[PDB]
Amino acid sequence: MLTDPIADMLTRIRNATRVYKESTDVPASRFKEEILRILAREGFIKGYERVDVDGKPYLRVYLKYGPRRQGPDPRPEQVIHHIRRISKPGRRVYVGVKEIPRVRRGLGIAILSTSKGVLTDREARKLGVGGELICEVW
Amino acid sequence: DFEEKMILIRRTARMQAGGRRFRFGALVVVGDRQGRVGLGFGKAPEVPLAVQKAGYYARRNMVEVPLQNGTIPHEIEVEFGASKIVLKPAAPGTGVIAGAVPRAILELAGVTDILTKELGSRNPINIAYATMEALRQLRTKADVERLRKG
Amino acid sequence: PKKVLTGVVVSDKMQKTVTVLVERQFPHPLYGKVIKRSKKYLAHDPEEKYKLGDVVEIIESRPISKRKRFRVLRLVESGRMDLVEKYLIRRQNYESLSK
Amino acid sequence: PTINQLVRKGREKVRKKSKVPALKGAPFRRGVCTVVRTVTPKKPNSALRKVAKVRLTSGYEVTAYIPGEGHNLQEHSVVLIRGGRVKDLPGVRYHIVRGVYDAAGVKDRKKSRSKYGTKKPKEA
Amino acid sequence: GRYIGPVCRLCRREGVKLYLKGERCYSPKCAMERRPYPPGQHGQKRARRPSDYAVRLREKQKLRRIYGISERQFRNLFEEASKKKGVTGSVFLGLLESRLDNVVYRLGFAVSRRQARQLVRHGHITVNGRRVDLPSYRVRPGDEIAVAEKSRNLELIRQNLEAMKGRKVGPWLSLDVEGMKGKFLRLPDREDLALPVNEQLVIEFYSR
RNA sequence: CCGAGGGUAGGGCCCGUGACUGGGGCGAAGUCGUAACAAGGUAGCUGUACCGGAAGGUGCGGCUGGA
RNA sequence: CCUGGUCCACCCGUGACGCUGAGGCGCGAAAGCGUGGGGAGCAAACCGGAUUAGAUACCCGGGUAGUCCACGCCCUAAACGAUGCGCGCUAGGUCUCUGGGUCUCCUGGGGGCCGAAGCUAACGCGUUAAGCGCGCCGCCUGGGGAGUACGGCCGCAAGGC
RNA sequence: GGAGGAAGAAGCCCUUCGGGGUGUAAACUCCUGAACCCGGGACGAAACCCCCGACGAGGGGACUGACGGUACCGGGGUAAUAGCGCCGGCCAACUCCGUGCCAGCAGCCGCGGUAAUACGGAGGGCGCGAGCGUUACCCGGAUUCACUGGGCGUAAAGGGCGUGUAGGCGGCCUGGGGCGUCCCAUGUGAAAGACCACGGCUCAACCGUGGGGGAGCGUGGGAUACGCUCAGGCUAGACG
RNA sequence: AGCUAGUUGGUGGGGUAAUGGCCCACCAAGGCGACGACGGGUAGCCGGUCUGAGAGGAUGGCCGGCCACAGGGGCACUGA
Ligand SMILES: [Mg+2]
Ligand SMILES: [Mg+2]
Ligand SMILES: [Mg+2]
Ligand SMILES: [Mg+2]
Ligand SMILES: [Mg+2]
Ligand SMILES: [Mg+2]
Ligand SMILES: [Mg+2]
Ligand SMILES: [Mg+2]
Ligand SMILES: [Mg+2]
Ligand SMILES: [Mg+2]
Ligand SMILES: [Mg+2]
Ligand SMILES: [Mg+2]
Ligand SMILES: [Mg+2]
Ligand SMILES: [Mg+2]
Ligand SMILES: [Mg+2]
Ligand SMILES: [Mg+2]
Ligand SMILES: [Mg+2]
Ligand SMILES: [Mg+2]
Ligand SMILES: [Mg+2]
Ligand SMILES: [Mg+2]
Ligand SMILES: [Mg+2]
Ligand SMILES: [Mg+2]
Ligand SMILES: [Mg+2]
Ligand SMILES: [Mg+2]
Ligand SMILES: [Mg+2]
Ligand SMILES: [Mg+2]
Ligand SMILES: [Mg+2]
Ligand SMILES: [Mg+2]
Ligand SMILES: [Mg+2]
Ligand SMILES: [Mg+2]
Ligand SMILES: [Mg+2]
Ligand SMILES: [Mg+2]
Ligand SMILES: [Mg+2]
Ligand SMILES: [Mg+2]
Ligand SMILES: [Mg+2]
Ligand SMILES: [Mg+2]
Ligand SMILES: [Mg+2]
Ligand SMILES: [Mg+2]
Ligand SMILES: [Mg+2]
Ligand SMILES: [Mg+2]
Ligand SMILES: [Mg+2]
Ligand SMILES: [Zn+2]
Repeated sequence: MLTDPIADMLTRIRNATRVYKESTDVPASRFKEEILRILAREGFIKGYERVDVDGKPYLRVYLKYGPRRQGPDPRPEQVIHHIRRISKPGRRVYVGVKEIPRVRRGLGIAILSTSKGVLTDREARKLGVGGELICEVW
Repeated sequence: DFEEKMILIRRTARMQAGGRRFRFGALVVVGDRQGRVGLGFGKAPEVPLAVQKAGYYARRNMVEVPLQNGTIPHEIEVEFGASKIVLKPAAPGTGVIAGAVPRAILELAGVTDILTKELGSRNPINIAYATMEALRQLRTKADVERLRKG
Repeated sequence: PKKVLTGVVVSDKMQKTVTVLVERQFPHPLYGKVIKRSKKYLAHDPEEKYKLGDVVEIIESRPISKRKRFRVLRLVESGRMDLVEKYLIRRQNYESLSK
Repeated sequence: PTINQLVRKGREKVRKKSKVPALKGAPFRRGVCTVVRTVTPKKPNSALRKVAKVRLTSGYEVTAYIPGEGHNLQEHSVVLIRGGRVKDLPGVRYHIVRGVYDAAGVKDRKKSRSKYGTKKPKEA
Repeated sequence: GRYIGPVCRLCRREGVKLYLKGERCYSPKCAMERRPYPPGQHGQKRARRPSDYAVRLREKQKLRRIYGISERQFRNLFEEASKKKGVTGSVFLGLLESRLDNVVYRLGFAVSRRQARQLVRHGHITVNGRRVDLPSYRVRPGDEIAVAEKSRNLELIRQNLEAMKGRKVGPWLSLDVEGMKGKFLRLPDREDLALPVNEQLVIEFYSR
């Protein structure tokens, strides 16, 4: 019955990439989209589009991996190395603007809901706000 | 030719009717000090020989440590089986704080300012192995957004 | 500011007085997660106007009797016995905790 | 344990046992010798260790170790007690401080003497 | 404090040489020039490869032993820097150098450091007017470290001020050799200092 | 009137101690057997029951961590 | 005869009515206990016969509770997958049980074996996860002392928690 | 105490009887003068009080020091206390002799049974210094109570199995509230300590001045993504 | 692991600088507890202090703020 759909989505992705799949349809949702948007607007994906599997609306989300490789295990590197939910359904995590994390020393991002749209670390810190830390991606 | 410092050497042994035969082990690091290092493990019927083989594989397998100010790009954690290692970058003028294993490996790799913590299994061997894969997985703002092209 | 609180009347069996059950929330000092916790306040009701099951606002009033330092401010919503049912059950479950 | 579980049960603080009830969190304790005997080592050792049961001030009583070589401790000798065990004589868990009360220092000893309470001798 | 006893003996041990002596350590007889081996019955023996500790220690020890300072103060000083902002490497020395008994060595006024001290101590030295006898006294930027009027007339301040005439001196100092009185221009920069010691290692020995 | 406490009486908890008694821990090289580890020389372990100087045995069902 | 769960098909009805679950309650192998039946075979105990240094055993001939039924207790276990339950996601190969279809094929539930990726200290796991995640419950914190002691609750007891 | 001082005294310790070591250390030589001797000697003390003005605003005058003849300044001036810990490994420092599971060491692993760097003395060495060691206790290392930051197939660890009470957790969209949550302003958060700068005592310790911060909590305003709550709709969970 | 008789509330009084079951009469039968009541153990509390990368853990001596006490215990008097 999916306790937390978001943490699901993230995992849907996390599992996809692990074997380098084209796209993956996580059931649709305005908030998921909002999140997804920032994966594309920030470039962890080609992007996403609305779809349907019998009146039932998922989201086609096209991954994005690195260049093939020399040596053994020629499998490419990944754009999304590590994605994991922060605030959880059983331990909501909130932060003032000063507390906001600095993911992977500037190299990564920390998506996070707020009273004025789903920002990110830089995005909120600059916008001058805080809110529910949603997850960390890099 | 690079630096080549010797981490640890041990005498192991096996059994056989009459007594116990032997063997020695050599875990060795290597690095000019420009961002290049290689770990190599060498087993052989004698101390010196083993230490030799050390450097040989050492040079064989080496890695591009993307320095910066003499420290490191980002903070990372890696588990190698039961042994886990934390590498966190420090400001110029701090020191290379670590155990003999991770420090040795870290010196010849260049670094001068790095914070390190040795969690999990502290098996010398395995810590080494761990330290490498850490570096191996180091990124710079460059090769970062180099993957977020499109 | 004379503190105020909002809670249900969970007992109306006193002369001119009601037990108002009152809930509050907060983040846990080390394990984060918001946690629920409540108290009970004994509330002056000089017109016995307030009946059982009513959600109400209370206010930090002058000491009326021992154990009794709050007056019933004003009604918030009549008919809410569903919350009362939660109280009374929690209480009834106690019988099954002794020897 | 789920977060919730910690909000309920919560983690339990360790707390350790005082390896030495020398009493009121005391540096040392004074006492008198009830017995002065000579016990024998454990697992793979062998010898005759000089030990004394002491009647402490705290109505107590414990077997204590006598450091060094030779001594002067009899059935009524006073003494001060230090407290470290002896991985060898099950029983003894305190040491006698040499050079206080009826406890002579170590005779003719010249090396480390803080331990063993011998005065610094003149060279002449 | 300040050790006191056999010195061309750590001049030994440390390997690297030092001039806790001044003149004679220039002789072809520093005992160092003669016995390039550390003291004691052994010295001349197949020396075992030091432990990573052994190194870090020896280094710091070496350095410490140079300014002939107490492990306490050396430590207090180390921390003094550690606390202060910036690269502790340099700063530990910046203050190591501000010591009046060191400034009155480097500013030539004396031959050995262990003589400079005794000088400052006996008050023979001075500062911006008022005399001083505080070896530890940390010299800041812009300070007149003269000699004492009573002390200009000393054979030894003389023979020390002797060869000093014209002899070039630190790029963070100055020496009006005529009027026997130098100034402290600034806080050194790593390079300005030349000493046989990897500052890092010390930093590391106090992170043990 | 209440009231420090004192007295009488009966309960509750905790500490110390007690002929004697139960097992338990440790102790370089004691007496008795051989139970287990190799098919351990009757596969082992197991809950329960009964029995025996002791390990243990046997019954009943069970597990393979046995064949 | 009475009755539980469960799978499939049709997309019909309700409209989130869900997941979990401290305590509570119910069930819970064998042995064991109570009252009353029953009793062929088997068989703790027990008796012999052998073996043996001895043989309170193994093997042999006997043999009583018990093993069976009714009602009531007892509540343990290598109560084992030594793997809590629910949901989503992450290659397939093979044979097997049982449903449904314009049935050399396809799909749904279930029981197995080899195995991607991944996990793993290793052995091994692997869409029946020990992978990747979320929820909620239970549990561990060096060995022996000891599942002992005390207290408590339960039980006829044995004993259990 | 500082500078010089042997291819390097004697004594003592090793020794492959050539030698090696303490060691520039000592002696010795000059210069410096802790101490002590003589002199001079405070800040801390300007008010209360008096005169004029008005007993006021303002002006002037005078008394008072426990420490104390102490600090501090000047002159003379003697080479003038060193001790403790360790040197098997962690962990730095090694050789002789004595000893012989004895005497003893001991935080752990362990050492001692006739050639002991592990006991005991010695020589030497490492370490610190008016201290060095020891015992006791607190935190650390211990990521070994694990929020940060751990685990349960066999290492300790899944409840013998269900049912379900409280509780924890909650699918898709729309709207209202704005409780959590987020931002701004304001009050508060004493001083001392702490941290950053600057000066006072010859430095420092101490000590003065200034600045900058502090979660929390009260108050006023604002935001509405996620959580909550009320209201409306849906069918992918669940039920029939 | 259950607690409670001034116990919870009420009316009227007494009392105080003033609220109040603080106290006294009469009335009703309530009040509290697994969010841990009651009971036992231990402890003065804080600004701070020690330690720690930090989150924490330990701690409350000197100094400052508050409380408590003055051989053990009770009492009231004078009085802002
Ligand atoms: Mg692991
Ligand atoms: Mg022995
Ligand atoms: Mg009485
Ligand atoms: Mg057997
Ligand atoms: Mg056997
Ligand atoms: Mg057998
Ligand atoms: Mg049996
Ligand atoms: Mg039998
Ligand atoms: Mg409908
Ligand atoms: Mg259930
Ligand atoms: Mg049963
Ligand atoms: Mg049965
Ligand atoms: Mg029966
Ligand atoms: Mg038979
Ligand atoms: Mg028969
Ligand atoms: Mg089974
Ligand atoms: Mg369960
Ligand atoms: Mg199947
Ligand atoms: Mg398989
Ligand atoms: Mg499959
Ligand atoms: Mg124990
Ligand atoms: Mg047990
Ligand atoms: Mg039992
Ligand atoms: Mg009992
Ligand atoms: Mg060593
Ligand atoms: Mg000793
Ligand atoms: Mg010795
Ligand atoms: Mg450490
Ligand atoms: Mg901790
Ligand atoms: Mg955790
Ligand atoms: Mg663990
Ligand atoms: Mg186990
Ligand atoms: Mg199970
Ligand atoms: Mg179990
Ligand atoms: Mg529920
Ligand atoms: Mg709000
Ligand atoms: Mg303050
Ligand atoms: Mg009362
Ligand atoms: Mg007390
Ligand atoms: Mg820590
Ligand atoms: Mg009194
Ligand atoms: Zn020299």
